[PDB]
Amino acid sequence: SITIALVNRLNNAAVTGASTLEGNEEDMTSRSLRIYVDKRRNAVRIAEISEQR
Amino acid sequence: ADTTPATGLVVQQWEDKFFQEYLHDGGFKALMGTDENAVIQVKEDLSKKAGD
Repeated sequence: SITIALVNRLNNAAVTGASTLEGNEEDMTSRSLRIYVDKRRNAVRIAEISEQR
Repeated sequence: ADTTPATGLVVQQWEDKFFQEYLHDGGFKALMGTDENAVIQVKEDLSKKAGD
């Protein structure tokens, strides 16, 4: 498996005026998607007499 | 007092050839041929071509 990542946009309201920004930050959000790989096979078997016919 | 070998030291040999049970072929192999006068006709055309 392999994991891909996405970073969500920031949608917080701006801290306007002289209001303090420390501590009042925004929690950035991330998402992950795990993709699994698997083995797919297919075979055909032919008899000798069938090949001759 | 002739210094005979030990009971378990007497060597036995196994032949590497084997016998085969006799099976009668009926003389059919001697009658096989490609000529027009053969009792049993042999057709080997399918050996090089395809078909049943």
